[PDB]
Amino acid sequence: NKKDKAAIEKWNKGDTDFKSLVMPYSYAQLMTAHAYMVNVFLNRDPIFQTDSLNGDGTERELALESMLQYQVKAGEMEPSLLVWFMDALRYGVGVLGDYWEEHVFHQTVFVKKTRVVKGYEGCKTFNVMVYDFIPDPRVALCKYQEGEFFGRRLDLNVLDLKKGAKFGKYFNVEHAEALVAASKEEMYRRDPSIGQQRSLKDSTMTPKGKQVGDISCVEIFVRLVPKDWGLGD
Amino acid sequence: MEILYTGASESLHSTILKALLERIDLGDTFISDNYTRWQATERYYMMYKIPNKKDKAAIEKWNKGDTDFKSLVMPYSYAQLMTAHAYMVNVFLNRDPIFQTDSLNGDGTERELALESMLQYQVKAGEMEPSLLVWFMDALRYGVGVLGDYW
Amino acid sequence: IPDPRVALCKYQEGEFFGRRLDLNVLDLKKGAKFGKYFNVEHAEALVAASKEEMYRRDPSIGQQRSLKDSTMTPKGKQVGDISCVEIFVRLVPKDWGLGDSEFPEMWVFTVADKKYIVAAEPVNTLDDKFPFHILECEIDGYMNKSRGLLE
Amino acid sequence: SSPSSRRSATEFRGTTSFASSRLANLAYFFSVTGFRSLAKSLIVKTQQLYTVEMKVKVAGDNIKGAQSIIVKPEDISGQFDIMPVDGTLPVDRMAQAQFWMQIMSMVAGNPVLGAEYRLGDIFSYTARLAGLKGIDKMKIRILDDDQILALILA
Amino acid sequence: SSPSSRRSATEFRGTTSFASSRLANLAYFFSVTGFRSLAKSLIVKTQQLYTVEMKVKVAGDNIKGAQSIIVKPEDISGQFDIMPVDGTLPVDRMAQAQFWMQIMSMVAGNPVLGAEYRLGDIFSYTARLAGLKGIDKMKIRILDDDQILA
Repeated sequence: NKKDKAAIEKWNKGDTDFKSLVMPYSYAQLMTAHAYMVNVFLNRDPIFQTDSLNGDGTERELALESMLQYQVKAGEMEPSLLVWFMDALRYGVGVLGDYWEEHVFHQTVFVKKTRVVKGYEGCKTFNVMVYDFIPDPRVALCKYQEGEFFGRRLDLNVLDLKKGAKFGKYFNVEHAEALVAASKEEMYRRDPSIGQQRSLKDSTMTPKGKQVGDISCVEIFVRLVPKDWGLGD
Repeated sequence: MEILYTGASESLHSTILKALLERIDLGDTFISDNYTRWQATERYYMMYKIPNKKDKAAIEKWNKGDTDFKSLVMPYSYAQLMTAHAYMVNVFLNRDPIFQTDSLNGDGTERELALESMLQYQVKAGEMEPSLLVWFMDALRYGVGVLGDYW
Repeated sequence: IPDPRVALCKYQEGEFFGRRLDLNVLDLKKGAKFGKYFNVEHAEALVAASKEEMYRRDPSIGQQRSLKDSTMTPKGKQVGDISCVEIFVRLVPKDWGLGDSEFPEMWVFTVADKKYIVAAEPVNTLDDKFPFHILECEIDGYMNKSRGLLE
Repeated sequence: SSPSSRRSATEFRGTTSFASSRLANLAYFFSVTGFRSLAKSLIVKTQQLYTVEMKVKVAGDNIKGAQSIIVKPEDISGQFDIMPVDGTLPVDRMAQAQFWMQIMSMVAGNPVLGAEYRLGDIFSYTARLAGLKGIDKMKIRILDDDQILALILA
Repeated sequence: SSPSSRRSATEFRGTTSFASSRLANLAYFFSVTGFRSLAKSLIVKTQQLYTVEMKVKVAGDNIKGAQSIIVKPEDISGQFDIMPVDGTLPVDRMAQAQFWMQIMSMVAGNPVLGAEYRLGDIFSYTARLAGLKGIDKMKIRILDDDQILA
């Protein structure tokens, strides 16, 4: 409000006055709801449990459950599952993702040998912001599984692209590292009150050569007839 | 490894240093943005009020023997932070074992009792708890709390 | 010092993380014998001249100033603290000049007064994570400025 | 009953029983629509993607034989034999264990019943379900991970 | 209602159950996000960095054999077999001890059950879990630290 700047001035001088505010109520209700959901689903001891239709199932339930906990516990799924719930309540829709990860890393040990160590292999999960999902607009969001395509907007670190190329996951790499510099044009942004615009973006030089930064990318899954798309018969 | 300061340029020391510095500088940008805000919370913790003009007079009266009103900032908010910090300390730190282990399979059960003992030696004899209380206050007070670990 | 290009929640995904620290001269010296530190002669020189703290706590908090950092030993020499930074980075060795590999690895460096590098080493812990742990009051999962109860 | 004027105990329980109801209905929607999807997906991958060796390492002594883990791809595709469950209607393993203990008592008596059931297994199973998870170790002969793989290999 | 006064045996149990709920949700966030990280890290180092000799010294009679302490590096990297737990959902060792005791009584009856289990060990284990921790010292033969290492 216009009257506010004056009040702030008074406060600086030592006096006191009224500055305006928006009442809390609604926030409190969202927060109370989020709690109900976290307690009902996430804070439980097993989280994912299995029930069996026939006798054969009973034999397999105990083991399956164990393998599922390794994955929630050792794959750090829960931090991301809390957000999915907030999002739905806050924005109206919440989108999550799933993938399989085999992780390997290298470490130098002293003379001066190198080693490849094997880490977690299992499913991992992630959250897609509201502004990042790309859906099929011709089927309902509820009916997403029926439509032709779904995809997400993502940022990929150059170092990762390069490592992947060795394994065989990626290709056309030379052309890609070129875009590190101007790749990020951010169209949909957060509210002005929220900060983190960033600077000297993604461009840290390295001692001998190259630069280390990210490239904007999109991942899409499509249902297709191979003959038509040229990818097979 | 050893990188030595020959002082000559085009040296491993010189080339590496430059790189590291760029990284430190990018990082420093974040702190700069959040600094003013973090400093305000401190005033709130300490319940400080910029002194009013009428106040100096009052202090003078008090010295002479009389009494008058000197202004203040109301407590409420402090009380709520303090009540919250307590909940957290009780839930996590004041417990008897603090770090406990659960096991997925049978093999784990064999190893749980010993591991736990080794973990207490470390919390108890390494004086971790004094530092874990602060991490919790910081988060509530400032919004973020960072902790570290070393052998 | 964080990486400003990934969210604070997602710190483990970014290239670097580090802290600003003060190291006592006596400790640097002891370490040099064990083999932990190097370039020591140059470092002791900065004892008298190394203090600038750009970001400081609010005046209300009561942080004070000794204003006289160093003390002289009977035989000559001064005991004091040299300001330093410790940073952990993920790097391709070939490029950084430290070896031959094309795969990213983690190393730690300590730089003193932004002029000399007093320590560097590979990191060899089975997990690949940087050694720091962070707690935040607010529940957004994307980049934001976190709030605290007082604010 | 949200209005409060000196509520007694039944009254107190009553408004809260009722207020929760609209929130529980949301949960139920969430559970069927999206939690279920995630859960089913995780189950498919764990069954198909993990190799047998990895399955012993993650699951251990819980794999009492071939049946416990091995599965044909037909089952994975048609989703047969097991169903995902969630927080909204949880399963109580403790109750199940108590019934099993009663069954075992009956099998002990009535020697004819005893002839056609394997009592030791009922004891092992009940204990594991209750949560003990170490009964196997206590047995005179203990199976190591390498030993289990060999058994699975059949 | 949080602030109703002259409350019954039920309000005392209703606003407070409710009020704590928003605080518990904070705890849960803290637990998953950062406490977990610390805990997992401590666990890795203790397993990898300590030498076996040191492990006997820190852990003592709790090491009943090779299985108890020795571990391959694969496990340390893949985090298999044990999971960290915290204050928010604690484990009750006392209850576990009681179930084990019932198990022990059943083993004693039904001599066939007795044949395939080691009863002494069940007794030692239950006692240690409950917190005794001196049971071993009272046995006729006592193992010293040097003996354990061997």
